[PDB]
Amino acid sequence: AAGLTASVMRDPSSRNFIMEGGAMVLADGGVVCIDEFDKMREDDRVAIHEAMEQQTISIAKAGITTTLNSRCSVLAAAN
Amino acid sequence: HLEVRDEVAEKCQKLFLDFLEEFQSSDGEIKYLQLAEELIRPERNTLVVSFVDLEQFNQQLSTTIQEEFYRVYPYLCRALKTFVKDRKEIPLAKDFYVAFQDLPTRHKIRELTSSRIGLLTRISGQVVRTHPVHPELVSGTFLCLDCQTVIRDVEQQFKYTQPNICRNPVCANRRRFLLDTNKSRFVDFQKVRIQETQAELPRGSIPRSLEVILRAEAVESAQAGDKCDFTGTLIVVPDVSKLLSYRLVFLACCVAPTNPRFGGKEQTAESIKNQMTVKEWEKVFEMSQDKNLYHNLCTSLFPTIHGNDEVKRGVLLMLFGGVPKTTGEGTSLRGDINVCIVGDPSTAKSQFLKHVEEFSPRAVYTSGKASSAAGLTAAVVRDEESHEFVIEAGALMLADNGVCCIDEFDKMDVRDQVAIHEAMEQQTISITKAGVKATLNARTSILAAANPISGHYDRSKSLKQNINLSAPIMSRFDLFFILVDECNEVTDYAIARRIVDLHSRIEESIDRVYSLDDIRRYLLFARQFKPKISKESEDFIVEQYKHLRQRDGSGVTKSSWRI
Amino acid sequence: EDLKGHSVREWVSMAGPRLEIHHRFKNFLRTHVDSHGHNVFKERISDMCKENRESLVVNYEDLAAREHVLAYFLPEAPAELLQIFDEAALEVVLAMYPKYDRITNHIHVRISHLPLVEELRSLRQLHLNQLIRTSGVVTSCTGVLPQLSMVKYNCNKCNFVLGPFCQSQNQEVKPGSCPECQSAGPFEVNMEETIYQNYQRIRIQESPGKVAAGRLPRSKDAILLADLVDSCKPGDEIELTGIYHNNYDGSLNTANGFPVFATVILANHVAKKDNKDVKMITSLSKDQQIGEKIFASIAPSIYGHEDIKRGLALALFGGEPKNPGGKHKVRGDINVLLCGDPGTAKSQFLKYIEKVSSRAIFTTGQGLTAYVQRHPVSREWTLEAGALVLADRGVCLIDEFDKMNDQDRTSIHEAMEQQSISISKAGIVTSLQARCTVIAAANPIGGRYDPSLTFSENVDLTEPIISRFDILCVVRDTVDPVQDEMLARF
Amino acid sequence: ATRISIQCRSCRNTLTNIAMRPGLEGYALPRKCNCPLDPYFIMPDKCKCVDFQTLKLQELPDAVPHGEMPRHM
DNA sequence: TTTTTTTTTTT
Ligand SMILES: Nc1ncnc2c1ncn2[C@@H]1O[C@H](COP(=O)(O)OP(=O)(O)OP(O)(O)=S)[C@@H](O)[C@H]1O
Ligand SMILES: Nc1ncnc2c1ncn2[C@@H]1O[C@H](COP(=O)(O)OP(=O)(O)O)[C@@H](O)[C@H]1O
Ligand SMILES: [Mg+2]
Ligand SMILES: [Zn+2]
Ligand SMILES: [Zn+2]
Ligand SMILES: [Zn+2]
Repeated sequence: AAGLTASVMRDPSSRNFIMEGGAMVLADGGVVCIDEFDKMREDDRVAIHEAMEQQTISIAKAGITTTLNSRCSVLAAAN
Repeated sequence: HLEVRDEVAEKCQKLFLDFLEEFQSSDGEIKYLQLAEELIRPERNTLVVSFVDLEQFNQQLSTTIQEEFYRVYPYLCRALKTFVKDRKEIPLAKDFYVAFQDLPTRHKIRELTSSRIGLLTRISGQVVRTHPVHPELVSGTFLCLDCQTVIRDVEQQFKYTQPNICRNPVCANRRRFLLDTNKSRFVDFQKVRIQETQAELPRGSIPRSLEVILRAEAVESAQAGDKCDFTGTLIVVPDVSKLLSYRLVFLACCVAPTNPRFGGKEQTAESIKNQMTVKEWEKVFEMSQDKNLYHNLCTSLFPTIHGNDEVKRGVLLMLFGGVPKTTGEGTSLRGDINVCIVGDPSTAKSQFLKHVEEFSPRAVYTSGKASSAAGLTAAVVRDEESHEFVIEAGALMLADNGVCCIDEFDKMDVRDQVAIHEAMEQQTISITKAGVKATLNARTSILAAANPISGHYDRSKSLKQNINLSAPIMSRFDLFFILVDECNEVTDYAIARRIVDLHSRIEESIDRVYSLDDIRRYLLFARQFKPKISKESEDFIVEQYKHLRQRDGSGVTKSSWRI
Repeated sequence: EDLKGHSVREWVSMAGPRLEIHHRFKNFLRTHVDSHGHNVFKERISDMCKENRESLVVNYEDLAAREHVLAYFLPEAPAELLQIFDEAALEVVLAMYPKYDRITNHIHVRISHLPLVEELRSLRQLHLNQLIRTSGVVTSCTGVLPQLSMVKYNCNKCNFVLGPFCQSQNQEVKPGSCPECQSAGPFEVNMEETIYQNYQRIRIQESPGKVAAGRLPRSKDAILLADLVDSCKPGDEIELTGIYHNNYDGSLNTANGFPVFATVILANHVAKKDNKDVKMITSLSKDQQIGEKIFASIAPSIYGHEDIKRGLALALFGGEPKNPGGKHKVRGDINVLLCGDPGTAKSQFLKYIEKVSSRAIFTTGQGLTAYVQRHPVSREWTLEAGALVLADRGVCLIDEFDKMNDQDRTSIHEAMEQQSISISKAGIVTSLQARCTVIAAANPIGGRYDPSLTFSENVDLTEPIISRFDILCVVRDTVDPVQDEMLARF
Repeated sequence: ATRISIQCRSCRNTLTNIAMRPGLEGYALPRKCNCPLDPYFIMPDKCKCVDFQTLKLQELPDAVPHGEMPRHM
């Protein structure tokens, strides 16, 4: 869908970029389960790496400079 | 107190009423008393008087029509309501319309100055749009409100016009009348837009356009993509929002095709074999009986192209067309064949396409780099006047049942080659947009010319690697003509000779039989048969399909775009 | 004489001819047997009253047979003959069922198949105010709005209700000055005594391939009143029968520059034209060998593939959508996914299942969910149904599965294992239902399926999607001499 | 507003205690002060008010005749 | 608050 971490997408109405907090910002203290750890989008995998590193997601792009606290638990399954 | 005799109008009405009865054809037998016969059965209300005969019978009159055609039109129609009372079965409040034709002298959409308003002209152009048909109020019957009387016969002029005087000395509302609508007089009204024809465009100019207004039984003669020839009067029209600003409008009365392929009057073999003039029919027969015909149409259609004898044949078989069938379930088999050309630079590709598009009638020509998706197939446009989204016809539609010539087919974008495949497959065009839902027919045959990837055609690869079309499209053609410039020398003498001949004897050295006008006739005739298959031919066909698959068989050789 | 020298509209409006017509219709209603000695309008009125329907059908041909003069008066001035026939059928029913006054106290007579079927582009000004029968697809429908029928205002200075004016569908009704306090002013309606009636507007347009031969398809408006509303949905093929009524519009006059009026069909009878005992089926099912006999009944033309015939037949009837007692929600839909090189009648397998099945829809993959749309008629920004909610119980035929977009792919998988969609769109947050069986066909990469790799490679599809399909048929090809004749000959 | 009170503009005449009708229906301010044509305005200080929401009700899923999108009120 | 065409910044 939108992704795991946040994205910056060109809104049809605004014609400008908006911020999409994905799953790891909606899970507050909860737990996130993942499968096929090589299928996730390259950008998305980079961002999940940083999110498990720092425990927050901070995108600095076209018109977006915000921070979202990621507080969840990763239960990953590899292949 | 009483009204004034518009003498120049009534004298003309009288002389026209006389002409209608006195003028007779080659064998006595007054002709405007038999064409005016069918004028009684419902839905017919226009008599078509030729203008050259009104020149024979009289000449002090023609110069009154052709100079006051708007003053004296409301009278040349009453003088047809009296001449037709001799039938007694017409509803007494029905009204008729005179429609001229065959004017001597033509004009151009750029010669329509403002010194022409109110006269009788004649115009030729294409047709771009066609709005829907409407009723229009010509003479309202205002039911008075306080008197309960009926104010009657009030003429509108581009507005509702609300006549405000009553013949009753006690009319409490000289500003209020509820008109009825079951006695008033309506006439149909269609408004189309025409665009300057091709052969008149001054070089380096964008074509102009004007509004014509068909207003009678003539209301759906012109359709989009046609090349009709209108004959009416130029009028001025106000801006009714503030009733100033005026704008020109053509008010056509008759409309007819510009060059009839059969000059009788304008759909099977007999309906057409009737209009065939004696020489026409003794020539078409002669050709149909001709042997080696299949080699005198090539030599007579493309007279300035040395060689490629296997491409002209395909182009011909594309022009004649196959048999279109409809399966009982509701589907439909494609009837016409599509053809693509692919070759080295300067091998006469665009010349086949230009030949076909200048010969054939109703065949359109487009390049690939300067087109669109919504321009080929069909568009959606917001008419703010009606403030609605309506459908605009595209190049694949205003060439219907003809040929669409696409040059440089592989320059089109990735998304513009998709809309064309969606049409080439189902022979239709779907539209699903703002407020529009429709399915349109498209039975065109496509003739496309393309270029191999990286200039030259490499003869060690399949086709799919030499051209950048999609995968589905390359399946919907089923005739390819790969041209190559084999570096030879006996040809490089022949082509040289032919080109220098053509350039030295500009209009001669072209000795084709079957002049181009004649082939159009033969091709409009022979395109109305539906040949069948005999059992022996069916056996032959299945055997040939057997003998074609196995050539592609494994081991010995290889070919491109597998069978 | 029932025909004198006046206008047909004004002949019937006179008291004499009115009463004559009134009494003439009763004698036909009461006494009309049809080839068996059955008073058809005795059993038919009954079957109407056993349902509380207040709508009576009058086949036109029999009216012409038993009545020579009315069936010629009718399509000339039908705004009054269809009013007189109402009061006739009333007094008939209130005699066959004297208590029916407690059910709607008003009867409308429809009329079935006038002999003058017509096109939708050939309506000219000759037909203003004349009964008409046409045909064509319907492409819109507003909601069933209530319209005033017998309005009744109340004065603001006297607490007295004005006269019960009737509402005509061309001009807002205009009350005069209060006959009790002469307080001419802006009155307001009185919601308690006013009578209302249903209302719906549709836009009919020419059938796709019927008459639209070499031109664009025209359209028209229609107005369905009380009993008729919701007789047809966008996509249906109907055949109206209604007065062709015009009315003045001020906008068209300001666009075309000439006095031009709008037209609309006040529909009077809507009869759809679409697709709608066991004792044989007992032994036919008890043949014990109905399998072979049914397999070669689907795929009627396309030769071969008695393999995939089996799977698709399995899919068509379906299975059993049992509800597990452990709250696990197993699904009862069979989803199929064809695949194979181009030229093997996949698309035909889709199109024939479009026909044989019922309530089926269709789409290509090159609209899947409900989306906000500005209505053609109502001009409001409503929500319109997609392409997975129109198969909420039937089948969904997807074509060009590969050409789907990322949003389309992330939206298709949700409905497989959940069969339920949420829409938190600009319109409003809803959660609707979608129970459909998916029948799609993908393509092989490289223009040919090559069975060295697994199928999960030549399909070019996301891996957790193929799991959401039950059957995986692979169409393939080979140069085979003995079948070349078999397919060619066919 | 449930119990509203108005006032003239020029002569400053009041006509108070006016009661609105419930539901979604407004009110027709006089034009005959007893002063120019419509001299009446609302006095915001004296008007009793009550809350009101506006929901949107969709029909149950198992009662749609299954060809279309459910209707709402 | 919808198409369609054309230019320039952005993921
Ligand atoms: N076989 C031929 N016989 C006679 N004239 C020829 C022949 N081949 C080429 N010509 C002439 O050479 C020119 C060919 O140019 P075109 O046919 O317009 O270009 P083309 O074949 O479309 O190639 P490109 O890809 O578009 S440059 C024309 O002037 C032709 O008259
Ligand atoms: N075995 C067959 N029997 C009958 N028709 C066939 C057969 N194989 C191919 N066809 C023809 O091929 C067409 C189907 O092509 P299609 O499968 O739609 O191509 P694609 O899969 O590339 O869209 C049909 O219209 C049919 O006429
Ligand atoms: Mg070229
Ligand atoms: Zn008067
Ligand atoms: Zn009053
Ligand atoms: Zn005052």
